[PDB]
Amino acid sequence: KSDFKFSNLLGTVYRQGNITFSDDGKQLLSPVGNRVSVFDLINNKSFTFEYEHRKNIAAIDLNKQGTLLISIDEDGRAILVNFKARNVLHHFNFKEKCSAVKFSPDGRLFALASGRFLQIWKTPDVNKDRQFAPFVRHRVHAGHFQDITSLTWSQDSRFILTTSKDLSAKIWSVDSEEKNLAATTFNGHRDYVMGAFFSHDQEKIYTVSKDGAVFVWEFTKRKYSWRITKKHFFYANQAKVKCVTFHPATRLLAVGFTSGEFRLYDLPDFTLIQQLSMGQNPVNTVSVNQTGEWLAFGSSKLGQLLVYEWQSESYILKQQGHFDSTNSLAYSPDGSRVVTASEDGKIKVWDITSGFCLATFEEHTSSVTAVQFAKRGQVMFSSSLDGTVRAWDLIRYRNFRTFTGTERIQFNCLAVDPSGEVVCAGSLDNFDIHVWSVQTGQLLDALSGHEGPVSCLSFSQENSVLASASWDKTIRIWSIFGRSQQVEPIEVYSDVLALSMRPDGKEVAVSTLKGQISIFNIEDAKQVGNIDCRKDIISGRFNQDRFTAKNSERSKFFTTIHYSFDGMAIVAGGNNNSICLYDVPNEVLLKRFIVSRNMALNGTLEFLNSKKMTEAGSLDLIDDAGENSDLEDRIDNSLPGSQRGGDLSTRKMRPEVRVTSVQFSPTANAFAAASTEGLLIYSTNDTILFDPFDLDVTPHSTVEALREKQFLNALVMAFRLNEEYLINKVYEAIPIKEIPLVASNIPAIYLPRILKFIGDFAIESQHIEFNLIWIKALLSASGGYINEHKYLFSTAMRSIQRFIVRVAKEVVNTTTDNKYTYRFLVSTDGSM
Amino acid sequence: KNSKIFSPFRIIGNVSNGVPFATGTLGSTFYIVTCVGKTFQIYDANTLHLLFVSEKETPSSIVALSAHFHYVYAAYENKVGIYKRGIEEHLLELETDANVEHLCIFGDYLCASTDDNSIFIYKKSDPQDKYPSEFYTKLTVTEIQGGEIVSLQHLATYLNKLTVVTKSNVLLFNVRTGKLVFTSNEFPDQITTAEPAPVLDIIALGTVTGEVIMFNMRKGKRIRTIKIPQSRISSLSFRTDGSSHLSVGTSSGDLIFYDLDRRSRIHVLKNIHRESYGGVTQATFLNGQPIIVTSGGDNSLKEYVFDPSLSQGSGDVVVQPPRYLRSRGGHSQPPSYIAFADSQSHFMLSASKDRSLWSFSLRKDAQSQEMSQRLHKKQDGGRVGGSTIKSKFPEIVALAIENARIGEWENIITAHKDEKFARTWDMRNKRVGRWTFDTTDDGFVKSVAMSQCGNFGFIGSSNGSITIYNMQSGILRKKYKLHKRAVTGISLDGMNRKMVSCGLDGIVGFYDFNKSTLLGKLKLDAPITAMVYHRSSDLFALALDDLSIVVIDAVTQRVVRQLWGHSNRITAFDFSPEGRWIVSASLDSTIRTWDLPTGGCIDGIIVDNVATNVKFSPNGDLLATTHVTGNGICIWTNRAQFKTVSTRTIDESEFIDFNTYTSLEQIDKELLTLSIGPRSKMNTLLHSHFTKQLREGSQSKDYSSLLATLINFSPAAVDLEIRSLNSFEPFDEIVWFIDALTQGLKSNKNFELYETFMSLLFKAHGDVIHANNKNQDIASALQNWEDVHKKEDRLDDLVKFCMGVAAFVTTA
RNA sequence: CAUUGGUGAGCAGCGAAGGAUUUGGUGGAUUACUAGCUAAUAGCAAUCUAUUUCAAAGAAUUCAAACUUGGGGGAAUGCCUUGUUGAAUAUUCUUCAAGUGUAACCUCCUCUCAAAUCAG
Repeated sequence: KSDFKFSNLLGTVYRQGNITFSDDGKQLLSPVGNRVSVFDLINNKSFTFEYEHRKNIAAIDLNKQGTLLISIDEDGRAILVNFKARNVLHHFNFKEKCSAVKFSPDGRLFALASGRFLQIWKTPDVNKDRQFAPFVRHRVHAGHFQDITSLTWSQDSRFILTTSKDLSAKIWSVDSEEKNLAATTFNGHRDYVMGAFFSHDQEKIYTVSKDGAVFVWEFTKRKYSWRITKKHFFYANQAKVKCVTFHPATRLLAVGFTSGEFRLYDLPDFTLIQQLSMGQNPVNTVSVNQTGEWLAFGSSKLGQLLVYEWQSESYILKQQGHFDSTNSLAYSPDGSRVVTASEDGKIKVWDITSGFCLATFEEHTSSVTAVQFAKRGQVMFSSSLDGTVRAWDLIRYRNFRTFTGTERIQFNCLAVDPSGEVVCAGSLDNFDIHVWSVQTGQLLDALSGHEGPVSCLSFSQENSVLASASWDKTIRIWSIFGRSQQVEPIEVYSDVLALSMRPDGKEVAVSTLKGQISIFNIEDAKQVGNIDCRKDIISGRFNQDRFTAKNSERSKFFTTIHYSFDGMAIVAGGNNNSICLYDVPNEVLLKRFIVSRNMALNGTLEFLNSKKMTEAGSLDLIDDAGENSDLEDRIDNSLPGSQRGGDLSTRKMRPEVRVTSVQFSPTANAFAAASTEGLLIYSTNDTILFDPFDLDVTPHSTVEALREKQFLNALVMAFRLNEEYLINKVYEAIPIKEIPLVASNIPAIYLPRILKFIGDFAIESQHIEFNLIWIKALLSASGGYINEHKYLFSTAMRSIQRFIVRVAKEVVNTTTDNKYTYRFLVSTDGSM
Repeated sequence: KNSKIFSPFRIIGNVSNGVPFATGTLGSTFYIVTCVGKTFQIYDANTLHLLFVSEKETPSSIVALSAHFHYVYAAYENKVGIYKRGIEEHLLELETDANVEHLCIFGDYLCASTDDNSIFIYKKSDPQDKYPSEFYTKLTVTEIQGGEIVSLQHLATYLNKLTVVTKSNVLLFNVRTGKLVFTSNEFPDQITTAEPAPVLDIIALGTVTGEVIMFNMRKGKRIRTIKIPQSRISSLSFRTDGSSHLSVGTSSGDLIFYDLDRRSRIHVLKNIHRESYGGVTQATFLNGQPIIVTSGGDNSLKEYVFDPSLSQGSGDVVVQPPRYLRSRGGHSQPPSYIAFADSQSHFMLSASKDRSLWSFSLRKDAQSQEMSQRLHKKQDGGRVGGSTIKSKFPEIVALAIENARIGEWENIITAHKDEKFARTWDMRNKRVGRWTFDTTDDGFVKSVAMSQCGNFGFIGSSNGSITIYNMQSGILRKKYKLHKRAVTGISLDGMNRKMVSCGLDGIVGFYDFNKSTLLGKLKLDAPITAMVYHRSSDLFALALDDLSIVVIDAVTQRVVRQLWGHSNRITAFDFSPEGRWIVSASLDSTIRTWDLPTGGCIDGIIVDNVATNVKFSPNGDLLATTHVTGNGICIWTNRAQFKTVSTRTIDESEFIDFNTYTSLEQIDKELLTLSIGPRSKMNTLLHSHFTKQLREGSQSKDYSSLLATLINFSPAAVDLEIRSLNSFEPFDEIVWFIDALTQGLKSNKNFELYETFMSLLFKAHGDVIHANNKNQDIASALQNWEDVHKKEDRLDDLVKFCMGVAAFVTTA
């Protein structure tokens, strides 16, 4: 009820770095602002890892088999992640800016393109325990003149070639005794060689440069070595390459041009399959599978991802998020639905497990600000600075009726009665609470009495009276029913905003400018008690701040407050790095949460590093966009004083760490907050962290573990084999004294398998008590996994309660029958 | 001895130990290789950043350290490690059982001496090769040649000449041949330290007297001498920077600096290293730089520089004294109490009998910084009480820290030795803060903990009073009196509502914190030595003198679990991050690990050392032990966060072909089982040689023969078998068959069937027993039926429980 | 009288071989530690020079190439474009016009404000 852990980050589908699929084409790895998201395409689910990076990610790969994940910052922070286990194994620091990490197809060793250096390291072992210094640098190849921009292995591990912004594209081996076999360099291009490749046969070499050129290198005659047999030019006129991949087993080039165009070729032939305009915005990364039938693009001009097939004209996902523009967030009464609004207008509909915008609504023209659900999560509304509140349903996914005012006025916040007629909106301009009927587009009442803006509004779940927040430091509670049209002010003394009611509707959380949240009675007028937030808020000092965070007034209030589903807790969130969980009656915060730990995010750090405070100025506040190799990144369009305006590049600043919208789940007390980075999910759904067991097996290994007394691990080694002789060996082998010791430590992966094995075998078995202890220990062990996914165990549990009643409770009814006949026949008397 | 849940990662918090460290160069720059027991460390000299650690703990402690350019040569017991980058590339195990004393590197050779007064020679397999792997020979020093081998050095421009110095004299060898090319005469003092020289031919020797001898070999003569009054020399070094300067390191901690041209000492440093821990253990000028790196046995490694000379006209005469430069220190004594400071497992507080805190950083070994003990100028104005010879704070027995309001006031409370109060410290300012918190009943502070709101520190006296001081102004709030013995562990709940305390009276007191009432008072058996609380899950654990940790629920106001199982005084113990486990360590050299939902010791680590403090990280990753010897903090990776391990009760015992399997009939005798085959027999039955065999089982008063064919009797024939029971007066075959059934349920197999036979008795002779109710013969056997019968409600307690849980879990 | 003002005397009071203040310099952290240099599989680090050089590999928009300009005018003189003229050998160059042609080249704007003062 207190312990909330990070579960999943949603959206902002690409910022910076390399995109990769796994061994299988299911798992797609993308960078987020500092995290890695994994999108599984067929089993449509999304995931983002529990950790974050310290700067923006500029390099990424995963293992051959999907065991290790390497994320590397812009600076060269490297993070070793147990990819199957989602836990961080090692933080190494590469001291140079690297651009490419690629594992071996062997999986034995990976390599790194940092500067003009190639660093080739051995892989750390996953089944081995975590060590202090796991990484062993095998070799370092520094035969390059400028920064090495692209890098590949062969399909054998024994050949690696890298390419730089220097003209060179150079092959070596892993091992130096394989140096003499092939160790040479390629030149003769015009420009940045942006990608050089082996073919699927290791005899043809493809080298692609920025100018639009490919050479077909081949170890051929006029001993004799390595001529160009042909060149290939796509003849892009002013456009030039940004990114290039090559799928070798089908001989396919994916190109990304500066003009947002992209081409496909068949490389011994060099024949144009199709040209797609991905957009105005260039492909910043291309990717193929080992199957080579999906392609993955990312535009870091927009922040979009695109999985599209080359052979069939068909996308998989065309996802386009919006940074700094996650305005509203909305839990449904159902715990399966989530609504995110935006300043661009898009209002997306997410599942919490499968993190996909299932729906969107791109019909608002301006910023959408406040969204509440009503009537069992059927209808869902959207007040806007677009001058309207547009209604939305979750069955037809359509606009119902765009409630309008007179003078086309923007609307600050939205409140919906559960009785689905009454929708109130407060305005940032007009400061009159407009009440719309849902059935009639006319306004029901123009509630007047706000001097300065109406900040926020909510109704009770109980009496459905509304509480609006002035900027005149004064709550106005309106009771519009019983034909009174009656009002009451509550004077606060400092400037309130972000109002939030208890579900009982007799107490209200208020956030003043002091940070002090107050709780107000509604059946009476006085203040109940007030909890302080100006002390326990993590605020950040910007690099351009000229005052320390201890006496900074940047973010020590709260831009959103929410009551818990008992009404006994509150999660509040503001323009800070800090999200807070106060207890309502005990009146002291339970836990304080970071939203994001990113140096490029501005107000993350409490204390700035004094090595960056130079003579006159920061060390980072110097304009470094003027040194980019590309003209477009050297172009500055930043208008000076734009605060949360349209695009990212036009702040002329780092993005502030701010969290706009905060809500609780009804069911499992999970709270989600749409941040600057995107929607974050904290939950109490603990042990959804997926945990592989006993990773590489014989039947002898589990049976030797029976001889080795390693009985839970022997059960795992049996259940990976799935032969019922072994399961009845290992099942009756463990003693009773460690049955609940075993069953609480069973993963959820074999949970329907073990529940079905118990549910089937125990029906015909004499070990009724022994099976019964297993079902007791399992249902007391991990019944919560059957609380969430009921249809997952529905076949197994059916057999289980077949065994409980027909097989076991028949024996019990026999027992109680003979018992009660004993009690009668020994407690009563005779005759004669 | 091996752990399954945790594993050793490194011993955090150590810089050196006193073993003479080695210096090396990469190109222009310098690295330093020091020893910590069985694990060596490498440093840049220009920042004292940690560069490498050993890939393995060595099986015995490293005795010697030498270092060439990329290869660091460690020397433990019989074997010598050739390490590149802290990784064992080549172990050279010497062909004695004598212990390796000293070591040196020159040419294509390696030379290492043992304590059998014999040096071993190890050639490179080629000059093309880089590390020496070929075993050349063993030469020795017999007691006409020299004494006990103090050092092996190679003075430069000496072709294959090995300079072996003893307590007596100096020898020179051709290690290609193996011939003693020269023996020096005895110096009359006991030679203790050698050092080569940037001049030719000279070896400097610092003896057991305060005497340093410059000694030639081309002369064979002791060219100059240098005296020291009443100090035992430990290290010698030469400043090769550009003025001829000599470094004399005592074992009294003092460092003496000479200029041999002016024939004068320059400055003597006093007490740069602790005298009791070996004095100055090794000091060495970095070659061609005015920087001397000193290393003490107080887990400390300092740097000093000569400033360039102020005299423009002179230079060499006017010398600035050496000046403090960067240093990595550790706890000189072993650490008494540790804790995990932050939430993200970045910092650990470690307090020792060195009388100091240290704020170690498990992220980066250089952010590890010693805390200040500098009092704020007292807010009253009247002056404070203490000696003007300001001593360190007395060593600490308890620690307390909450990072809720960090850096707005103090948030570290430390219970010093034999002080009536306990000081407060800012974690952020790395310095003891303004308030000190008293007992106000004139007893010692014996346990402290702080409020999670960061506003209260709780202080438990040796006379029982618990004071609640405020972290705002240092003011007290309430002084609770429950215990008349000592308090020994305090806590608050995570909501700051209900506070617990454990005492040396055997009382755990439940008080409210918002309210002021004593809510509950649980009396445990032995007095209660410590208290650990889990804020996320509202439990609290305690060690008592009954060698066993009781975990007490704070809601249900009673014991939830007690782990018996230890063998001695339980030193430290800790919950998990999530309350699933408790790590305990006791004086029994065991560190056991407990799964509290069940309550079984699921692994215990046997250690060579006694583990004093264990500390589970708030993150689910790290376990910190501190031992009784050893000054660092053993960090342990938690494998459960990575894959898993087994959870068995296996501690006290230490401390196929046909791919098919027939079922076991009965696993243990205590469990109940049914009849092999059809379950439908109950549904059938419920919807003479026989009586002779029943008699022959009755005369045994064991009826195990009857039950066999009783299962195997055809179900319709039993409808005449029980309907002929021969009992009108004696009721024998009634009592014979009923006791046959009760002996049938005794082995618990075919449990349902004897119930069916009992109900078939009621179908057959319920009137024959009923009209003769009160008869003490059949009533005895039915009393025996109830006594055997009353255990098996445990499956009715299983079936109803498991059924309701199944329905409740499917529906909700 | 409150001084709740400090000076000023003092005293109770605190109080271990001083107390209080102010500042210079330097070091340590202020992101999570795998060593320096080079031509880099290796050599160096007292040195790469009297093997560093031969060798191979290595040349498209047949000239795509201001993605970049404060806004108006014009744009004489330049340039661009085609129209058009001559010369040389299928192309440059001489000559010439038409261009609400033009980041060359000419001007107008991109200063005068409920800021304050001042007579009425």
